[PDB]
Amino acid sequence: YFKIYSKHTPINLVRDLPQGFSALEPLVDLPIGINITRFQTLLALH
Amino acid sequence: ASVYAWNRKRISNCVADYSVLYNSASFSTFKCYGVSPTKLNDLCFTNVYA
Repeated sequence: YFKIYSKHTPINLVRDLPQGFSALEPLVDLPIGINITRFQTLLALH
Repeated sequence: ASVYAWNRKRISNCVADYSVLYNSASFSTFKCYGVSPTKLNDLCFTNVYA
């Protein structure tokens, strides 16, 4: 079951992940049962 | 399904008369483990596969 979580915030550190506490709420759980071992992130353009 | 491939999918949100699965006569070719069929309509399930 594909479980998805998130958090969103403004930041100062342009390079990298900041120090200090954060924890993510669940966006969704999906019934989908997929054999997952690889992935890629995506952009879009006109 | 083939015995090395199965039909495993998530039944969710639903209701049924689960007692049909043992009380309907031609189903009388069965078993249960832990749980018992007469209790199933009062037992709150969660999600189901087969």
